[PDB]
Amino acid sequence: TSLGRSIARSMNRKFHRISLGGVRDEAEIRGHRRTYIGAMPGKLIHAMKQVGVINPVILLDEIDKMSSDWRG
Amino acid sequence: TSLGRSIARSMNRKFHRISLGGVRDEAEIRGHRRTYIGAMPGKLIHAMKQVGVINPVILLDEIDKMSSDWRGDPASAMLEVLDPEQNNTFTDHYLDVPYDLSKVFFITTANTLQTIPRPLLDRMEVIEIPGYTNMEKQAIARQY
Amino acid sequence: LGIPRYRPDKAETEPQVGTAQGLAWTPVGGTLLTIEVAAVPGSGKLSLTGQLGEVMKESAQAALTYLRAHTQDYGLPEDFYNKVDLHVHVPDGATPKDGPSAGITMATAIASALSRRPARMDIAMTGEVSLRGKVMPIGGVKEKLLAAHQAGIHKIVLPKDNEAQLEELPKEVLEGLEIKLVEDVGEVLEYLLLPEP
Amino acid sequence: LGIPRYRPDKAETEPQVGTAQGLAWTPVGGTLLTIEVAAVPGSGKLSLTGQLGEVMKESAQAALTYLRAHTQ
Ligand SMILES: Nc1ncnc2c1ncn2[C@@H]1O[C@H](COP(=O)(O)OP(=O)(O)OP(O)(O)=S)[C@@H](O)[C@H]1O
Repeated sequence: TSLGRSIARSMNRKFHRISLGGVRDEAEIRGHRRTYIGAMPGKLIHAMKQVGVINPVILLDEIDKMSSDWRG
Repeated sequence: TSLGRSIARSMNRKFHRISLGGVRDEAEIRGHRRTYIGAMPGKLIHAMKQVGVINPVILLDEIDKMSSDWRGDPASAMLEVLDPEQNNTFTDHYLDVPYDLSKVFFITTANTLQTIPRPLLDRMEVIEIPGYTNMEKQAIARQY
Repeated sequence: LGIPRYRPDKAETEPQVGTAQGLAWTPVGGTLLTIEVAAVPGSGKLSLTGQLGEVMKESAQAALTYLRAHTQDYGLPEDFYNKVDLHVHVPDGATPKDGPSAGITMATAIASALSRRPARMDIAMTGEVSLRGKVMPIGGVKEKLLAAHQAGIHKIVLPKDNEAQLEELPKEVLEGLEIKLVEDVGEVLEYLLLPEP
Repeated sequence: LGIPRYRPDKAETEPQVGTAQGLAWTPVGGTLLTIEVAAVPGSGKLSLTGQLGEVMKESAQAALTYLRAHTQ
C-alpha cells in the first residue's frame, strides 16, 4: 500500500485506496437504480468522489477477496 | 475471437463475447423470479441489453464447460438458442415474453469438442483448429 | 400472396424418431403441435423448453412411469432411468385447459425416443394419462378433431371413455375422420410406432 | 340433456388394481380423490408427484412403516 503511495508521490498525482474485499454484490460496485431516500452508487464512485480530480492513482485492495451469490 | 471479429468486420455488425465456462446454474443462464431486491434476467438477456441492435454477431466462451447438479440441463436452453424458430420461445424467469433473438447471428467457443454437452452434439460442425509450427508462429509474429 | 402461411401438409408431417404430431386445443381455434424428443444415454434428468407449466414435466414423468411398468414388451432398455436423460421441446408455453396437453402422445414420443424407432404419421393422437395405465377421457375432442381435419390427418385415436362423445358430435366431422378407441398406453405403443416393437 | 356427463350409481367404477377411490373436502365441496400410487422398481426412495406438501410424506411413511411391520 505504501508502495502505491510512493509510486503516486513519484507520479505527483494523489494516491487513493479502497478496501473492496468482502463485498457480496454488484449493488455497491455499480450502485442501484434510484427509487427512495438512501440511494447510493458504487464504492468506486465514492472513491473518486473523495478524490477531487479526474485522473487519480487508484489502488485496488482485495479483488481476489470478492464474494458472489446474490444481487448481481 | 479474432475469427469472430473477422466475421463481424465482414458483416459490419456489432460483436460481443460472453462467458459460459464454469456455469453451474440454469438460473445463471435463465433469469430468476421476482422474489428479492433487484431481480435479474439471464446472462444472454443482459448481453442483449448492452447491444443496441437485434442482429449483432455474438460470441460465447467455453460452452464445453457448463455443469448442473440438478435435473435438467442448460444444454436444452442453448438448444433453444440454436434454432431461430425456437428462439422466439425462451425459458425466462425475470422477463416472460420470449425475446426475438432470431436475427442475432450466433458464433460459439469450446476448447474441447468432447466436453460440449451431449444434447448439443446435434448441429455442431467440428472444424478443428490445430496447433502451430515454428515458422508459422514466426511468420504471424513478424507479420502482425 | 407469396409464401404459404403454414408449412404444406404432410411435408411437415414426416415419420421421425424425434418429431411427434399431437392435437392441441387453442381458444382461437385448435391446432396441432410438433413435439420433438431426443433420448441418447445420460443419467435420468428431465429438461424442459419453452415457458412450460410444470404439469407437462410431471406428465412426462408419468410417461416414464408407464415405461418403467412394462419395459420388456417393446425392446425398451431394462434400466434406462439411471442412464437416460430426457429432453423434450414444446413450441408453445402452456395450455390454459387443465391437465396434460396430450399426455399419451408424449408417452409415445419418449417411448419412440427410447426405442429409437420413427413414429408413424397420418395419425394424430392426444389424451390424458394416469398411473395405473388408464387413459382417462378428455373433454374438448371437438376442436382436436377440427384441427386434425384441418391437418388432413384422418386417423385419430381417442381414450376409451370418450366413446360416448362419438354419438354427441354431429356426423359431418365424424365421417371425415377415422377414430379408434384405446384404453392402455401399451395399446398405442402399437399405434404410433413404425415397427411393432 | 345429451350424454350423461357424470358416471352413474357406482356398481362398476374404473378398473382399480393398483389404486382406490377417495373421499375428501374442498372449499367448493368434496370430490372422489382416487389416489394414484404407482409401484415402480427403483432405489427404494420416496418420489412424490402432485404438488405435495410434507404432511403427505409423513402420512406416507406411516403407511410404509405399517406394512414394514406387515410385509409377509
Ligand atoms: N494462426 C494464428 N492463430 C492465432 N492468432 C493468430 C494467427 N495468425 C495471426 N494471429 C493473430 O493473433 C491474434 C489473435 O490470436 P490470439 O490473440 O493469440 O488469440 P485470441 O484470438 O486473442 O483468443 P482466442 O483464440 O479466441 S481464446 C490477432 O492479432 C491475429 O492477427
